[PDB]
Amino acid sequence: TPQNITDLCAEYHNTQIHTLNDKIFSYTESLAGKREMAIITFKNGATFQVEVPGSQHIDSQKKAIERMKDTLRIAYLTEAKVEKLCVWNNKTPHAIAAISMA
Amino acid sequence: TPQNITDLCAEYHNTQIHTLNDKIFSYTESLAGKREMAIITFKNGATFQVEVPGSQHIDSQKKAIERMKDTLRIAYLTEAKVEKLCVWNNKTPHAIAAISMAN
Amino acid sequence: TPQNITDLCAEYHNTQIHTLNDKIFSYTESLAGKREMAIITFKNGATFQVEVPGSQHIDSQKKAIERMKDTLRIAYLTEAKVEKLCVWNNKTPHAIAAISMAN
Amino acid sequence: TPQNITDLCAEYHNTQIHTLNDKIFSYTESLAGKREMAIITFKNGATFQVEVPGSQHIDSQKKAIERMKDTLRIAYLTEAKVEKLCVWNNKTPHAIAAISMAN
Amino acid sequence: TPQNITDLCAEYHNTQIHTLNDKIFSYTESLAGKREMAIITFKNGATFQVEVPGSQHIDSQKKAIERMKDTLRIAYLTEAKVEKLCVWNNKTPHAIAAISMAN
Amino acid sequence: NDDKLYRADSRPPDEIKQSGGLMPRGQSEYFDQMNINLYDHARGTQTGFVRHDDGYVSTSISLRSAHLVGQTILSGHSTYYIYVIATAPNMFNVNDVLGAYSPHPDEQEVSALGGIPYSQIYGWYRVHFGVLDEQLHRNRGYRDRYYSNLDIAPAADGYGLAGFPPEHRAWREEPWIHHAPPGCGNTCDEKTQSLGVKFLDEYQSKVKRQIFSGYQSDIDTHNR
Ligand SMILES: OC[C@H]1O[C@@H](O)[C@H](O)[C@@H](O)[C@H]1O
Ligand SMILES: OC[C@H]1O[C@@H](O)[C@H](O)[C@@H](O)[C@H]1O
Ligand SMILES: OC[C@H]1O[C@@H](O)[C@H](O)[C@@H](O)[C@H]1O
Ligand SMILES: OC[C@H]1O[C@@H](O)[C@H](O)[C@@H](O)[C@H]1O
Ligand SMILES: OC[C@H]1O[C@@H](O)[C@H](O)[C@@H](O)[C@H]1O
Ligand code: NA
Repeated sequence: TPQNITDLCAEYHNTQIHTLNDKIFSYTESLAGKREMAIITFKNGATFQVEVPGSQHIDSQKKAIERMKDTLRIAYLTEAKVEKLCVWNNKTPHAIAAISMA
Repeated sequence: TPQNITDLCAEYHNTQIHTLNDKIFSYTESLAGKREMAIITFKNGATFQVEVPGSQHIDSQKKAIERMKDTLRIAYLTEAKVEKLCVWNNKTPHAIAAISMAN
Repeated sequence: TPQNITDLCAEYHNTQIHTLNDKIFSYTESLAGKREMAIITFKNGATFQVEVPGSQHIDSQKKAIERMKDTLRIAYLTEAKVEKLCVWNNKTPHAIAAISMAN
Repeated sequence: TPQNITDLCAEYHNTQIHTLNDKIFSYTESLAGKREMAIITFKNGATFQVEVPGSQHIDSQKKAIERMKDTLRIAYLTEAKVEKLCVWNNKTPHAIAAISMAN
Repeated sequence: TPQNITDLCAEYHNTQIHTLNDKIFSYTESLAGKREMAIITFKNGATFQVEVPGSQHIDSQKKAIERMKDTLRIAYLTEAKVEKLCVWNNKTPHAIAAISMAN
Repeated sequence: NDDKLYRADSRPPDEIKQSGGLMPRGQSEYFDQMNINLYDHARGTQTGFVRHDDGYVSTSISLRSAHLVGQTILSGHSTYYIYVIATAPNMFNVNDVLGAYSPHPDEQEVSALGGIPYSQIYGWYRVHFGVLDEQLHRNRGYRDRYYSNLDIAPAADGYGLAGFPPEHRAWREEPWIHHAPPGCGNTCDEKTQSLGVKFLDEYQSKVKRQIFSGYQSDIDTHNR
């Protein structure tokens, strides 16, 4: 289908591209109760979550959420420049739907 | 949903934040029966555990416990500075609920 | 059983090799529904996907699809030179069947 | 619960602590049938296994065996000093129950 | 139990040891149907495979074939010297049963 | 801290990636033997390279300093680079270690035992035909938090690796007399070699740990 993150964002409702061109400032991770998630920030203060697996997610997304938390952690610990995040702007903080790195 | 580890920790009882601002001094790992866990220390003596999974954890926590053991092993190794640990203070040692890493 | 990637590709219809000998320029992954996929690009403008798991795949491929996205991810992060890519040219972007890595 | 590798070892029959303070000299793994295991050695000859999963292991140790083999592979390739190993001395090689790494 | 890779191989009739003392020259993995495998070569031309999972393999080898692919990839990227390979030589290319690493 | 060192070099960033850093003469790969001698290194004449012989590659304390040395040696080059480098314990103030017998004190140079690994290189300016370019290309392999928490080696760690001949008066003076390898002053040349090999073994262990732990931080156990 889509060949880039911007075009893939255009397929879904309630989404927007954030352009960072910057490494992740911090990585939070929680195994607590109903908050099995990860949060990341950048130097500009911008904050993003990978969502708790829930009823908003179809079954094929289950594995892809676990992969995204794997991706953020290694990007943080190798200082990889992240280009964009396509997110869902109808949640607080914005829920990562995708990531690109260049 | 909380924007940070401190707000996340407030949503739980029998709990507390630790500000370390320091890399992990030691990583310990066990597969011995009923003691399948991780233990970390820091230079100032403070010890922490990732608990053995049991009746106290719900099913969705099981994937995050194993994730947390990964994070700690490889944060130890990369000498990554941990900002804070939200923990459960009604276990000995205090058991990790979340970690944040910065600077 | 094939001795290399070129021969692996010759066992399948609608496939082709791309000799790149270059690092991955950009890595992209998505957890959006019906779009659980990776897209890599190169400096020459070539674009490839790992397909969304669907009814075109048999069961033994599921674990290999997950594996390939892992392979594409650290290759990108380490600036690893990819020698070749076997891909299906009946998909747009062309879908990765196999990767090979060398100096 | 125990706060360190020494006190943890002492909870189990047939164990000792090994104080290496040294990187692993060799890593060996096998996928051959009935020998699905790992072996590490140190420069002057100390040898250790992670056992084939079997009837001597409760269900909860199975996930922890897989992890321990990962831990030793990572430590091997990173040249990370290992502080200690708790081991069962009733197997040859000594079967690893735990591992600590300091610094 | 085998004390090393050389012992492991002598327990099976249909295997041999290759001594490489050299890093992997190329790593190749495929997600294509019925060819979900890996293939490494060394600079001397020696080629080796991690076989597609099949009916020759018991259930406990399944997890271990996936470990081996993980191992070959990360060994290749870190340029870690491979010491020995135990391999089944009733297949071309020779299928890997074990691997040892050492400088 | 986050201080940088600077070095002009003809070898482009493509070659540096494949070499695992900016190497000494004869060393092809960082982790791959060769003479390692600080005294012989600093005396070595610069023939088309900034000093990189006898186990060390040399650097400059500033950008201005690296650029002027780049115009004395590599003026012929239509394209050379000035590498920005992080300070770390592989690195040695040459004027402090060698002291009064520092061959070129005015140059104020700092030399890396065993080359400068790829990940220690912050970035590189291009220098098209004598002219320094403003834009600084940033190395993806660089790890800022790790190397900004390290400094150069102190002279105390380097006095024993100084590498003077055994009949040299340095070994019977201070501060080198309390650090002399057995056989030096009062088997020296072989003992400084082996001390230099062990030093590089233990520093290489430290960069493998940082870089190869980053590479394995994607592992997830729970997915089989
Ligand atoms: O597929 C997951 C998404 O589902 C959408 O309907 C919703 O707006 C988002 O919260 C996001 O979670
Ligand atoms: O999720 C694990 C937690 O469960 C709570 O109910 C318990 O009080 C805590 O000590 C902690 O174990
Ligand atoms: O392995 C999946 C493949 O299946 C083929 O039948 C199809 O032509 C390819 O485009 C690819 O999707
Ligand atoms: O948990 C596994 C352990 O079980 C014990 O009974 C056995 O003596 C040890 O060698 C070890 O295998
Ligand atoms: O474990 C897999 C192996 O099984 C053996 O029994 C078979 O003879 C070999 O060719 C190899 O496939
Ligand atoms: Na520094």
